[PDB]
Amino acid sequence: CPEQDKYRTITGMCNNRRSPTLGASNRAFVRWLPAEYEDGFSLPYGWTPGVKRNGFPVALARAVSNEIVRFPTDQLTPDQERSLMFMQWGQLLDHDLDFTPEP
Amino acid sequence: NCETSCVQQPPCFPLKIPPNDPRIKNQADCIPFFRSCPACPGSNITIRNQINALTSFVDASMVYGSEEPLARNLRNMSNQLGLLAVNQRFQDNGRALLPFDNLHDDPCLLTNRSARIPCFLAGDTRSSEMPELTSMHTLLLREHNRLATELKSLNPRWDGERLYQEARKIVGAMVQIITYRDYLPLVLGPTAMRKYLPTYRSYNDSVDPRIANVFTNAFRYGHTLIQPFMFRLDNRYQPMEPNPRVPLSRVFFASWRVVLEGGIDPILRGLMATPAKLNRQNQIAVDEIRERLFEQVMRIGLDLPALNMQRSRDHGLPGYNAWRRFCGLPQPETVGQLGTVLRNLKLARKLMEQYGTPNNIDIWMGGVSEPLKRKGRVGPLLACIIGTQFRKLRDGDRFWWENEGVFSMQQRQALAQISLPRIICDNTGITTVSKNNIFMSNSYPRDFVNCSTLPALNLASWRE
Ligand code: HEM
Ligand SMILES: Nc1cc(OCc2cc(-c3cccc(F)c3)ccc2Cl)c2[nH]nnc2n1
Ligand SMILES: *[C@@H]1O[C@H](CO)[C@@H](O)[C@H](O)[C@H]1NC(C)=O
Ligand SMILES: [Ca+2]
Ligand SMILES: [Cl-]
Ligand SMILES: [Cl-]
Repeated sequence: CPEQDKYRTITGMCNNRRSPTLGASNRAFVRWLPAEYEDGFSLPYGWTPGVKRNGFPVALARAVSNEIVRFPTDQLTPDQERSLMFMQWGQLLDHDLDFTPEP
Repeated sequence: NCETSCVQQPPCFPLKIPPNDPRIKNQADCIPFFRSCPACPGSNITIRNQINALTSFVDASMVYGSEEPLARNLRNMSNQLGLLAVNQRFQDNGRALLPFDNLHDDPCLLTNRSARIPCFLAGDTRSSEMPELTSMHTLLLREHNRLATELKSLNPRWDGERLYQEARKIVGAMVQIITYRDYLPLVLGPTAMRKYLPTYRSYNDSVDPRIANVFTNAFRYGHTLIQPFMFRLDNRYQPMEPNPRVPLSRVFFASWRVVLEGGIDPILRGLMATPAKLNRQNQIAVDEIRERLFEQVMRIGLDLPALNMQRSRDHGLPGYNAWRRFCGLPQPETVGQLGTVLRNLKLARKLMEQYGTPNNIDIWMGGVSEPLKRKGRVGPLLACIIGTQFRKLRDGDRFWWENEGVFSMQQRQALAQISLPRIICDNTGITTVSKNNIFMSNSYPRDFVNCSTLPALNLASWRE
């Protein structure tokens, strides 16, 4: 970790001198709340049939989508005060911040 | 075998099909899902956590890369000009295109078999996901090269590394400025902006700059802004025939559309002069993403909002109320109470039917359901999660553009003059762009001006 530097590292290493990996790539996300798993440490809710979450059956993400997300395309309300660029910068921005790898 | 199997065995966590589904009529089928890579594989000690493969900082890592080898490969090393490598097979009206990548299972080639146009290579692996995104990536690639060229004429004795670095440093600050000055206030609204993003003072070394696991899900509020088409506009901001309104399920990974259908200009014009979709409680997200996501490159079209909710479960994220409690917001327990929080009983009833309790509402679903804040595009919960995250990225960044020593007082005053409409002027054939704010401006010609009226970034303060 160099005492003098003019630029950012590519990995984000050394931005924080006291904790050099903070904000660096290929590191575990920070948690603002402890994780909630079926087994408490790894299995997601909905994994085991009949295993309820906080007193209730776990709804299928597809059912929630179908019942609450779904709307007929032709009724779309355009935003009078935002451009599509507002959506696009948000996605571009997201791509500077996080990427969750998969096997 | 997640892409093809329906058996729930690690690392697969497939989304099961409910009865009377509007599209998938076979209940033995499913929506493919790979569990995110665990930070500590095989552990019987730690609580499963996920990895961020990128730099949490707003440092244009989607342009430069978050890994050293990728970052080398993105650079033009044939000379000391400090440029980013560009496509050697194609150009957009004499202007540069992103280099092509060498994917084993390239999804872009599947979008148009005859065209044979592969995926682009950028700082982030998702560059070719939608041509509007490829356009933004291609724009910043040109912006870097434009800056490196200007700096070489200014400081001829500067080497490739110095040119590369100095231009990267400007591009990063430009991304920071656009985000914090123009983008974020319109996401949060005035009050959440004052609450979560008070005036910058200085770098704080005790501020954790990491991305919270919740943010990866909460920032997907943007899915509610997605339009079902890709809009392209000609020189005179008029529909570009043929195909001025191409469906979203025919543009995913369609890199050929950039290369073979007019380049970035019609796409950028479309982005500027078309409204975004508005999030409404009865109009959450479009079917081009809910039914046909990646339709042409896969065995089955995915459901993006369902993936969002399955992902939050894979990530072990607490439900709606625990996030409300974390943010210091009331936690409704009944249908009536939830109806009050959402200012919508109809939605509360639908949510209660699915979850049984507001405690079980998946973060994305709860978050996007909340009524929007005055002059913002998120509710109080997402305003808190989002605002909290962006303050940490600003106050916890040692290379934050305003931080004493990062730039000179003069350089800071020169950068204060940048705008996304100007970046478009400098790197495209577009001569008429959005009035500031670009994120609000969406009507041609009402909100549009000539490029001549926009002053350029003055690099005078960079002379040595
Ligand atoms: C132009 C349209 C957009 C997409 C198409 C798109 C697609 C996805 C997909 C497939 C994922 C992964 C889903 C999963 O959990 O398996 C995804 C994740 C994320 N998005 Fe999406 N997105 C599009 C557009 C946006 C916009 C406009 C966003 C924000 C304003 C936005 C954000 C995100 C984020 C944060 C994620 C998770 C990123 C991560 O891997 O860490 N998306 N989106
Ligand atoms: N975590 C993620 C993952 C994403 O996309 C993954 C992807 C898919 C395929 C892919 C290939 C073949 C078929 C297919 F259906 C998908 C190839 C490369 C990439 Cl990068 C995202 N898109 N936008 N945000 C994203 N966040
Ligand atoms: C490197 O730069 C030179 C000069 O601009 C250019 O001719 C060449 O094509 C560039 N190479 C790449 C891969 O961009
Ligand atoms: Ca970054
Ligand atoms: Cl978290
Ligand atoms: Cl190439």
